[PDB]
Amino acid sequence: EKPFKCSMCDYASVEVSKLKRHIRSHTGERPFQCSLCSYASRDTYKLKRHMRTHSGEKPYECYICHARFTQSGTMKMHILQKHTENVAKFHCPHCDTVIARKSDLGVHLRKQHSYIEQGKKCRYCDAVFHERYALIQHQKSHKNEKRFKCDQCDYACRQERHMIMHKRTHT
DNA sequence: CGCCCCCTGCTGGCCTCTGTGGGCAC
DNA sequence: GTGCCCACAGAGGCCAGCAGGGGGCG
Ligand SMILES: [Zn+2]
Ligand SMILES: [Zn+2]
Ligand SMILES: [Zn+2]
Ligand SMILES: [Zn+2]
Ligand SMILES: [Zn+2]
Ligand SMILES: [Zn+2]
Ligand SMILES: [Zn+2]
Repeated sequence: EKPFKCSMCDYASVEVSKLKRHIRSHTGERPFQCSLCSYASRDTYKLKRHMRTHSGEKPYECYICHARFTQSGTMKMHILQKHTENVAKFHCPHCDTVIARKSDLGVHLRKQHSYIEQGKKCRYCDAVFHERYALIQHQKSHKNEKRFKCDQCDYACRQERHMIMHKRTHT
Protein backbone atom coordinates (compact mmCIF):
# COMPACT_ATOMS: atom_id res chain seq x y z
CA GLU A 1 0.00 0.00 0.00
CA LYS A 2 1.19 3.52 0.88
CA PRO A 3 3.44 3.51 3.97
CA PHE A 4 4.12 7.27 4.16
CA LYS A 5 0.85 8.43 5.70
CA CYS A 6 -0.02 12.03 6.53
CA SER A 7 -0.53 13.12 10.14
CA MET A 8 -2.87 16.08 9.53
CA CYS A 9 -5.21 14.38 7.02
CA ASP A 10 -5.98 11.01 5.42
CA TYR A 11 -3.33 11.25 2.68
CA ALA A 12 -0.78 8.53 1.97
CA SER A 13 1.74 7.88 -0.80
CA VAL A 14 4.28 5.21 -1.72
CA GLU A 15 6.96 7.92 -1.99
CA VAL A 16 8.29 10.04 0.86
CA SER A 17 8.82 13.00 -1.49
CA LYS A 18 5.09 13.05 -2.30
CA LEU A 19 4.26 13.29 1.41
CA LYS A 20 6.71 16.21 1.58
CA ARG A 21 4.50 18.04 -0.93
CA HIS A 22 1.23 17.24 0.85
CA ILE A 23 2.63 18.25 4.24
CA ARG A 24 3.86 21.39 2.48
CA SER A 25 0.27 22.14 1.43
CA HIS A 26 -0.86 22.16 5.07
CA THR A 27 1.99 24.33 6.39
CA GLY A 28 1.97 26.54 3.29
CA GLU A 29 5.75 26.48 2.85
CA ARG A 30 6.95 27.84 -0.51
CA PRO A 31 10.65 26.99 -0.94
CA PHE A 32 10.73 28.25 -4.55
CA GLN A 33 10.61 32.03 -4.98
CA CYS A 34 10.29 33.57 -8.43
CA SER A 35 13.22 35.85 -9.29
CA LEU A 36 10.88 38.29 -11.09
CA CYS A 37 7.70 38.95 -9.09
CA SER A 38 6.60 38.20 -5.51
CA TYR A 39 5.29 34.74 -6.41
CA ALA A 40 6.48 31.71 -4.45
CA SER A 41 5.68 28.08 -5.25
CA ARG A 42 5.45 24.80 -3.37
CA ASP A 43 6.65 22.65 -6.29
CA THR A 44 9.54 23.01 -8.72
CA TYR A 45 7.47 22.57 -11.88
CA LYS A 46 4.87 25.07 -10.65
CA LEU A 47 7.62 27.71 -10.57
CA LYS A 48 8.84 26.75 -14.05
CA ARG A 49 5.21 26.89 -15.21
CA HIS A 50 5.01 30.39 -13.69
CA MET A 51 8.16 31.51 -15.52
CA ARG A 52 6.29 31.06 -18.82
CA THR A 53 4.27 34.15 -17.86
CA HIS A 54 7.42 36.28 -17.61
CA SER A 55 9.16 34.87 -20.71
CA GLY A 56 6.05 34.39 -22.85
CA GLU A 57 7.06 30.81 -23.64
CA LYS A 58 4.20 28.77 -25.15
CA PRO A 59 5.52 25.24 -25.74
CA TYR A 60 2.10 23.73 -26.60
CA GLU A 61 0.83 24.17 -30.17
CA CYS A 62 -2.56 22.93 -31.36
CA TYR A 63 -1.74 20.56 -34.20
CA ILE A 64 -4.96 21.59 -36.02
CA CYS A 65 -4.91 25.41 -36.10
CA HIS A 66 -1.39 25.97 -34.66
CA ALA A 67 -2.33 28.33 -31.85
CA ARG A 68 0.08 28.23 -28.92
CA PHE A 69 -0.70 27.99 -25.21
CA THR A 70 1.18 28.27 -21.93
CA GLN A 71 -0.10 25.07 -20.28
CA SER A 72 -0.91 21.66 -21.73
CA GLY A 73 -4.40 21.53 -20.23
CA THR A 74 -5.27 24.76 -22.02
CA MET A 75 -4.31 23.24 -25.37
CA LYS A 76 -6.24 20.03 -24.63
CA MET A 77 -9.42 21.94 -23.78
CA HIS A 78 -8.92 24.11 -26.86
CA ILE A 79 -8.63 21.05 -29.10
CA LEU A 80 -11.55 19.35 -27.36
CA GLN A 81 -13.93 22.31 -27.67
CA LYS A 82 -12.78 23.67 -31.05
CA HIS A 83 -11.67 20.70 -33.17
CA THR A 84 -13.61 17.70 -31.83
CA GLU A 85 -17.13 16.35 -32.35
CA ASN A 86 -19.45 14.44 -30.01
CA VAL A 87 -17.89 15.99 -26.90
CA ALA A 88 -19.76 15.21 -23.69
CA LYS A 89 -21.15 18.36 -22.07
CA PHE A 90 -22.46 19.11 -18.59
CA HIS A 91 -26.13 19.49 -17.64
CA CYS A 92 -27.04 21.67 -14.68
CA PRO A 93 -28.91 19.56 -12.08
CA HIS A 94 -31.32 22.44 -11.34
CA CYS A 95 -32.31 23.73 -14.80
CA ASP A 96 -32.20 22.65 -18.45
CA THR A 97 -29.15 24.57 -19.69
CA VAL A 98 -26.20 22.59 -21.07
CA ILE A 99 -22.67 23.87 -20.38
CA ALA A 100 -19.49 22.71 -22.11
CA ARG A 101 -16.78 23.15 -19.47
CA LYS A 102 -17.09 21.98 -15.87
CA SER A 103 -15.73 25.21 -14.38
CA ASP A 104 -18.31 27.21 -16.34
CA LEU A 105 -20.98 24.99 -14.79
CA GLY A 106 -19.66 26.00 -11.37
CA VAL A 107 -19.88 29.67 -12.35
CA HIS A 108 -23.46 28.97 -13.45
CA LEU A 109 -24.29 27.27 -10.14
CA ARG A 110 -22.95 30.21 -8.11
CA LYS A 111 -24.60 32.91 -10.24
CA GLN A 112 -27.97 31.26 -10.93
CA HIS A 113 -28.63 28.84 -8.06
CA SER A 114 -26.89 30.30 -4.99
CA TYR A 115 -29.11 31.48 -2.14
CA ILE A 116 -29.20 35.29 -1.94
CA GLU A 117 -29.89 36.38 1.63
CA GLN A 118 -31.30 39.73 0.45
CA GLY A 119 -34.39 39.00 -1.61
CA LYS A 120 -35.12 40.77 -4.88
CA LYS A 121 -38.62 41.84 -5.89
CA CYS A 122 -39.96 41.02 -9.34
CA ARG A 123 -40.13 44.12 -11.53
CA TYR A 124 -43.73 43.23 -12.52
CA CYS A 125 -45.39 42.17 -9.24
CA ASP A 126 -44.75 41.90 -5.50
CA ALA A 127 -43.17 38.43 -5.71
CA VAL A 128 -39.78 38.28 -3.98
CA PHE A 129 -37.10 35.68 -4.70
CA HIS A 130 -33.81 34.60 -3.14
CA GLU A 131 -32.44 32.76 -6.20
CA ARG A 132 -31.54 34.40 -9.50
CA TYR A 133 -32.84 31.57 -11.69
CA ALA A 134 -36.25 31.45 -10.00
CA LEU A 135 -36.42 35.25 -10.28
CA ILE A 136 -35.59 35.30 -13.99
CA GLN A 137 -37.95 32.41 -14.76
CA HIS A 138 -40.75 34.25 -12.96
CA GLN A 139 -40.18 37.55 -14.78
CA LYS A 140 -40.04 35.74 -18.13
CA SER A 141 -43.33 34.01 -17.25
CA HIS A 142 -45.07 37.40 -17.05
CA LYS A 143 -44.73 37.60 -20.84
CA ASN A 144 -46.85 34.44 -21.20
CA GLU A 145 -49.82 35.90 -19.31
CA LYS A 146 -52.67 37.02 -21.59
CA ARG A 147 -50.78 35.66 -24.62
CA PHE A 148 -52.28 33.02 -26.90
CA LYS A 149 -49.80 30.29 -27.82
CA CYS A 150 -48.92 28.93 -31.27
CA ASP A 151 -49.62 25.48 -32.72
CA GLN A 152 -47.37 25.34 -35.81
CA CYS A 153 -45.54 28.66 -36.23
CA ASP A 154 -44.01 30.94 -33.58
CA TYR A 155 -46.61 33.74 -33.77
CA ALA A 156 -47.94 35.15 -30.50
CA CYS A 157 -51.13 37.13 -29.96
CA ARG A 158 -53.10 38.81 -27.18
CA GLN A 159 -56.63 38.94 -28.66
CA GLU A 160 -58.82 35.85 -29.00
CA ARG A 161 -60.37 37.17 -32.22
CA HIS A 162 -57.00 37.97 -33.81
CA MET A 163 -55.55 34.54 -32.98
CA ILE A 164 -58.71 32.82 -34.25
CA MET A 165 -58.20 34.79 -37.47
CA HIS A 166 -54.52 33.80 -37.53
CA LYS A 167 -55.49 30.12 -37.37
CA ARG A 168 -57.41 30.66 -40.62
CA THR A 169 -54.15 31.75 -42.30
CA HIS A 170 -53.02 28.10 -42.24
CA THR A 171 -56.14 26.65 -43.90
C1' DC B 1 14.71 14.08 -6.06
C1' DG B 2 12.69 16.98 -10.58
C1' DC B 3 10.02 16.75 -14.77
C1' DC B 4 5.72 16.24 -17.13
C1' DC B 5 1.37 15.16 -17.11
C1' DC B 6 -3.45 15.04 -15.39
C1' DC B 7 -7.84 17.29 -13.40
C1' DT B 8 -9.27 21.09 -10.80
C1' DG B 9 -11.12 25.74 -10.09
C1' DC B 10 -11.42 30.70 -10.23
C1' DT B 11 -10.78 35.01 -13.24
C1' DG B 12 -12.18 38.50 -16.50
C1' DG B 13 -12.56 39.89 -21.34
C1' DC B 14 -14.95 38.19 -25.44
C1' DC B 15 -19.10 36.45 -28.54
C1' DT B 16 -23.38 36.16 -29.33
C1' DC B 17 -28.20 36.06 -28.27
C1' DT B 18 -32.34 38.18 -25.86
C1' DG B 19 -36.12 41.24 -24.79
C1' DT B 20 -37.70 45.41 -24.43
C1' DG B 21 -39.38 49.88 -25.13
C1' DG B 22 -40.33 53.65 -28.55
C1' DG B 23 -41.68 54.54 -33.38
C1' DC B 24 -45.24 53.87 -37.12
C1' DA B 25 -49.87 51.05 -39.80
C1' DC B 26 -55.91 48.50 -40.17
C1' DG C 1 -56.02 50.35 -29.88
C1' DT C 2 -52.95 46.20 -31.38
C1' DG C 3 -49.29 44.30 -34.41
C1' DC C 4 -44.16 44.72 -36.58
C1' DC C 5 -39.38 47.17 -36.99
C1' DC C 6 -34.99 48.06 -34.87
C1' DA C 7 -31.55 50.04 -31.82
C1' DC C 8 -29.43 48.77 -27.28
C1' DA C 9 -28.51 47.53 -22.72
C1' DG C 10 -28.17 43.40 -20.25
C1' DA C 11 -26.91 38.54 -19.73
C1' DG C 12 -24.36 34.35 -19.74
C1' DG C 13 -21.92 30.61 -21.79
C1' DC C 14 -17.39 30.64 -24.37
C1' DC C 15 -12.52 30.93 -23.93
C1' DA C 16 -7.56 31.44 -22.76
C1' DG C 17 -4.88 32.51 -18.58
C1' DC C 18 -3.38 31.23 -14.27
C1' DA C 19 -2.14 28.50 -9.92
C1' DG C 20 -4.04 24.59 -6.76
C1' DG C 21 -3.24 19.44 -5.50
C1' DG C 22 -1.49 14.83 -6.99
C1' DG C 23 0.43 10.48 -9.61
C1' DG C 24 3.85 8.10 -12.97
C1' DC C 25 8.52 7.87 -14.12
C1' DG C 26 13.41 8.69 -15.37
ZN1 LIG D 1 -2.21 16.29 5.19
ZN1 LIG E 1 7.15 35.69 -11.09
ZN1 LIG F 1 -6.60 24.72 -32.62
ZN1 LIG G 1 -28.80 25.79 -13.72
ZN1 LIG H 1 -21.16 30.61 0.31
ZN1 LIG I 1 -43.67 38.93 -10.97
ZN1 LIG J 1 -49.72 30.68 -37.37
